[PDB]
Amino acid sequence: YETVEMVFIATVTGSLSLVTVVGNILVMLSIKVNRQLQTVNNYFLFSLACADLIIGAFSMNLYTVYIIKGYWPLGAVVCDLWLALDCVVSNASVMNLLIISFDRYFCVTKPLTYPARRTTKMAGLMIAAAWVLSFVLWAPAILFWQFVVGKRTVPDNQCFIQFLSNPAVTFGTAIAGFYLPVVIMTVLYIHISLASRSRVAARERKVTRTIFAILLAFILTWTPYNVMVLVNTFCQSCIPDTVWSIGYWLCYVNSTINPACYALCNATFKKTFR
Amino acid sequence: ELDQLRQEAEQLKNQIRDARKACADATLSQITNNIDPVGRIQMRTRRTLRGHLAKIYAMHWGTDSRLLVSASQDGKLIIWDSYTTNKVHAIPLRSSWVMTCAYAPSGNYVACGGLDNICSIYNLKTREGNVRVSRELAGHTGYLSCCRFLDDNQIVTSSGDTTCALWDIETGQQTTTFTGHTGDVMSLSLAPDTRLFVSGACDASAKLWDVREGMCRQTFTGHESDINAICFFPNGNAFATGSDDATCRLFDLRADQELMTYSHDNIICGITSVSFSKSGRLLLAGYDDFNCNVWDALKADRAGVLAGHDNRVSCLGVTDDGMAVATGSWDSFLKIWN
Amino acid sequence: VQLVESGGGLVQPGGSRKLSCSASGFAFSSFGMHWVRQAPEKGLEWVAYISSGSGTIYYADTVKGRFTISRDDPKNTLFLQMTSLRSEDTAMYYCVRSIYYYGSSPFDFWGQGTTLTVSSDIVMTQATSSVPVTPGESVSISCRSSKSLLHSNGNTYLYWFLQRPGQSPQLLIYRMSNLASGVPDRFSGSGSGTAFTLTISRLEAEDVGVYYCMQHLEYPLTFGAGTKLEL
Amino acid sequence: TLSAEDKAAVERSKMIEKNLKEDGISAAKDVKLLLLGADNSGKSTIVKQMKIITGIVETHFTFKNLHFRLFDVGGQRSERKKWIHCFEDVTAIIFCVDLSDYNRMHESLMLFDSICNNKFFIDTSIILFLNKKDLFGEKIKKSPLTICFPEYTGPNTYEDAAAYIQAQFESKNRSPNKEIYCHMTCATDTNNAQVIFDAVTDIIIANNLRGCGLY
Amino acid sequence: QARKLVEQLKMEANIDRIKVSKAAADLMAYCEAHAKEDPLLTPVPASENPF
Ligand SMILES: CN1CCN(C2=Nc3ccccc3Nc3ccccc32)CC1
Repeated sequence: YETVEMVFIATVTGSLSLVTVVGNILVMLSIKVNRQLQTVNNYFLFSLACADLIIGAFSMNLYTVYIIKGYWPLGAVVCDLWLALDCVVSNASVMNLLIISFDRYFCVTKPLTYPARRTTKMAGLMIAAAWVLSFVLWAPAILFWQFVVGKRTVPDNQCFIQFLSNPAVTFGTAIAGFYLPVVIMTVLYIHISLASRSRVAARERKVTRTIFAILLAFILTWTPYNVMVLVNTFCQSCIPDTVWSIGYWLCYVNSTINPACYALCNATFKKTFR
Repeated sequence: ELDQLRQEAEQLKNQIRDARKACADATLSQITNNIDPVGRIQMRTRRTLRGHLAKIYAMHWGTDSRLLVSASQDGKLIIWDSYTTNKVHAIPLRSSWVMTCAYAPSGNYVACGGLDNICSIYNLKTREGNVRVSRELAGHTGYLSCCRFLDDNQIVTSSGDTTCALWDIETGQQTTTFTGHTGDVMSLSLAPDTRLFVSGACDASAKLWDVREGMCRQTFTGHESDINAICFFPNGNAFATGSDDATCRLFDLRADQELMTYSHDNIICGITSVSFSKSGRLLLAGYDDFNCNVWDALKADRAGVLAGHDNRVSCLGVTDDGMAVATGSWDSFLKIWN
Repeated sequence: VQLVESGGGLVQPGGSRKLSCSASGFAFSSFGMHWVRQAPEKGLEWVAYISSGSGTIYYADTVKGRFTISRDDPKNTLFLQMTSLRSEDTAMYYCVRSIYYYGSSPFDFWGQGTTLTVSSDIVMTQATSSVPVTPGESVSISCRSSKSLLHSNGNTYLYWFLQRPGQSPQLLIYRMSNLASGVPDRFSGSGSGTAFTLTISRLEAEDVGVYYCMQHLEYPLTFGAGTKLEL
Repeated sequence: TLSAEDKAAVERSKMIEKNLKEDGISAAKDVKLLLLGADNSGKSTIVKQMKIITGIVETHFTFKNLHFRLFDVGGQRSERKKWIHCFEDVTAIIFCVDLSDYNRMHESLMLFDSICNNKFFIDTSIILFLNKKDLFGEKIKKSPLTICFPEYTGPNTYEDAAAYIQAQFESKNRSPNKEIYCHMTCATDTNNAQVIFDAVTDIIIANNLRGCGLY
Repeated sequence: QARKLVEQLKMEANIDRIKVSKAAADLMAYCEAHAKEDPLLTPVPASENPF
C-alpha cells in the first residue's frame, strides 16, 4: 500500500459512512418533528434507524482500520465486543424488516380490524422482541465462546468469528438470522401484492414495483456474505480476501439504502428532508 | 315603483358615505405615530390540555380565569381546570356536529349548538351530581354558529338563516328576532354592558344590535369576503372583525367607519377567531396557516406569532384577568399561552 | 336524594355484623362514600372512606384490620363489614356522600343511620359546649386546630355541620367560607390558620342543636366535641 | 396533587380520561359516509335497510360486522362552504344522479364538479350511483340523449348512452388518488349495500397501503 | 318590500357621529390607562403567574 492509496480508501468509506448517519438520524428526527409522520407503522422505522445508526457509527468505521492497517491493532476484549455488537445489531435490522412485513401484511389482509386491535403497546412488545432475540442468539455465542470452547483460537493481530469452525453452529445461526427471515419476507410480500388488487391496475403495479425494490436490494446486499460463510466451514482456505471484503461491505450498503427503500417511499418523508 | 324606491336607497347610501368622509380628518395611524411600540411579544405554551379526539370548533373561558369548556366533533363537552389540567366534567352531546359553545357568567350553565339548529343548555350544578340538559332551544332554520349567555335566563344565538335571536330559557321562546343580514351570520360578540351586541355575517358586513328593542343601529362594510370572527373592544365603543380575505379590520361605533386594517403580504389565509387583551392593546387572531398572530391594535404591526398547533387554529380566548390565552385547533389539542 | 341505612342491633362481643346503605335519587358512581359514627353521649367519629371507582380506601386507626368497606355501583349500595366487635363499637353509623372536583361540596348529604349495640392526627378543639341563646340574637361558634388547615393552593379545609335533635347532621359551610345549597344566608363562616369561627346572625328556631367542626386536610378526618345551643 | 381533596380530583379526572378512551375506541369502528346529490334523486333510498337514528339526517346500519353512519345534508339550505369541512374525515362520499331527470342532470354535473375539486375532498373517494336506470331505458325511447348533451355523437341505445353520462361525471376527477367508483341501480337492486361495503373495503386498503408507504 | 331598506337606511343615516381623530384618541387613551393591568403586554413574575 501507499499513503495516496490509504487516503483514497478512507475518503471513499468516510464519505460513505457519513451517508448512513445522515440517512438515518434524519428519519428519527422526521418522526419526532412531524406529528403527521408519528404513527405505529412509522415507529417500526424508528427501530430500524437505531440498528442502521449503530452500524454506521461503530461497525463500518472500525472495519476501516482492519483493511487500512492490514491487521487488528486493538486488543482482544474490544474486538470481542465489536463482533458481538455487529452480530447483534445487524440481526436486529433483519428482524425490524420482518416485523415491518408482518405489520404491512396484516394492515392489507385485514384492513378493518388489525389497525385498531394492534395498539401502541403491542407494537412495543414486538419491537422489544426483535432486540431481545438478537441478544440471546448471538451475544452468548460470540462473547463467551472460547471461554467454553477449548480456550481461544484467533491470533492477537487478527479478528474473526471463532465459532465458524463448527458447521452445526454456523448453519444454526445463519438460517435463524438471514435465511428464515427472508423466506417469510418474500412469502408475505408476495401475498401483499396479491391483496393490493382492486377486487371491486394502477395500484397493484406500483405496489409490486416497490416490493421488488425492497426484496431485490435485501437479497443482493446480504446473500453473498451468508453464502461465503456457509462454504467457509467446509473449505477453510478457499475464499480469497479480495471477495471477503466485497461480500462484507455489501452487508453495510444495506444500512445506507434502508431509508431510501422504506422511508423514502412516501411524499411526506421527501418533503420533510427538504 | 321598484325603480323609484331603488333611487332613494342609492341616495341614502351616498349620503352616508358623504358623512363618513366628512369625519375622517386623519387616519388612526397618523395620530398613533409617536408612541413606543410594544416590541416583540414572546408567549409560550404553559399548559397542553389533552383528551379530545377530533376537531375543536369552540371554547369559552369562565368568569374566573380557571374553568373553560371546549367543544369538539367527538360529541363531548369537556370542562377543564386550566390550573391543574383536570377534567371537571365530560358532557356527551346528542349531536356531534357542534360549532359553538358558551359558558354562563354565573358558572352554573354551559351552551352548545351546531348543525342540529338547536342551542342546548346544561345544568352544571345539580343535586344528582351529574350534568343534564336543562333546555333545548329550537326555531332557527340554519345551522347555529354562535351563542352567548346574557344571564341564567337569556341567551343570544346567531344562525345560518341570516338571523339572530334572543331567548328566554325558562319559556324556551324567542323574545326578539334580528333580521337584516343577507348572508349567514358567523360570529357574535356581546358588549360589556350587555345592552348591545355586534355580529358579522357572510355578506361582508357587520351590524350593531341592541337587545332592548331589537333594531339594527349601524351597518359596517369594509371587507371583501365572509366575516368569520368578531369581538368587542374592552371599552365597548369598538370591535374587530376577522374575514376570509386574510384581513382584520377595526371599526368604531361613534365614528361609524373603519379605523385600521391588519394585513400582511405573506398572509393569504382567512381568520378563524379574534380576541383582545385586557387593555385592548394586543389583538390576537387565529389563522388558517396553522398559526395565531398577535397584532398591535394601535400600530397595525405584528408583535408576535403563536405557532404550536399542527392544524388550523379554530378557537381563541383571553381570560377576564388577562393572565392567559387559550387556543383550540383542529389538531384535537388546545394550549394555554402566557 | 335519599340514603337509607340497614343492619345493626344487639350483637354480642366478638361477633360480626354487616351494615348496608341504599342510595336513591343521585348518581352512585361519582360520589365518594364515608362512614361516620356517633356514640350515644359523644360526638361524631370518622370510620372509613371509599372513592369513586373503588380506587382509594381509608380506615380509622381504631377499625383498621377489623372493618371493611365495599360498594356495588350497579346495585346502588354501600357496605361496611365489621368483624371482632368490641364494647367501644356501640354507636350510630351514618353514610355520607361526597364528590370531589373544583368547586365541589363534599359531605353534602347524610342518611339517617342505624344504631348498633355491642354488649399525627389533627386535634379539633371546641371548648364551648353549651351556649344559651335567644330567638333573634347573633351567636358565634369557635373551633381550633392543632395544624394550619391552610394549604399552598389557597384552599383551607374546615367543615361545619349542624345536628338537630333526632336528625342526621347537615352541611352548612365547606372550606371555612362556603355556603351549602339550601342553607339560609344568615349562616357565615370565617377564620384563618388554626383559628376559626361560625356566625349565626338572627338566630331563630330550627337552628338549635350541636355544631361540629371537621377537617379534610388529610386523613383520618377528625371532628370536634360539639357546641350545643340551647333556647 | 397534595391535599386530600386535590388527590380525589385527580382520580376523578383519570376516571373521565378512561371513559374518553372507550368512547373514542368504540367510535373508531364506525364508517362515516356523506350522501350528496340533487333533490329527489333516491338519496334517502340507496339502501332498503337504512333506519334513521331538520339540519342533518343521520342514518345508521350495520351490514357485516361494520357499522355504517350515513349523513344527508339537504335541509341545510345555506352556504355549504361554511360547514362542509366538518365532513373532511369521512371515509367516502356517496353521490346519486338521476339518469331520468334530464333537466336536473346538468345541475348534477355542476354539483359533482365542486365536490370533487373542493380543497377538503381532494383525497376523499366518491362512490357514484346512477339511479333510475330502469326508467332511463323507457325514457330514451321517446326523448333521446341529445337535449341534455347536444355534443353527443353516438348510438341511441341504452348501454352506449349510459356510458356517455358516466364518462362525463368521471371527467371532473383530476387528482390521481381519489378512485371514483361507479354503479348503476334504480329501484329494485336489494343488494346495494354490498357495493358500498366493497368500495369502502377497497378504500381502506388503499389508505393502509399509503400509510405503510407501499403506495 | 323595498320600503324596508329605505326605512332601515334612514335610521342609520342620521347618527351623531364624531371625528376619527377623537375616536382614535379614546382608544389610545384607554390602552395607556390600563397598560399596567395587561399581563400579556408586561409579563408577570413566576411568583404571581398561575401558569
Ligand atoms: C457484516 N456483518 C458481518 C457479520 N454478521 C453476521 N455473521 C454471521 C456469522 C456466522 C453465521 C452467519 C452469519 N450471518 C448473520 C446473520 C444474521 C445477523 C448477523 C450475521 C453481521 C453483518
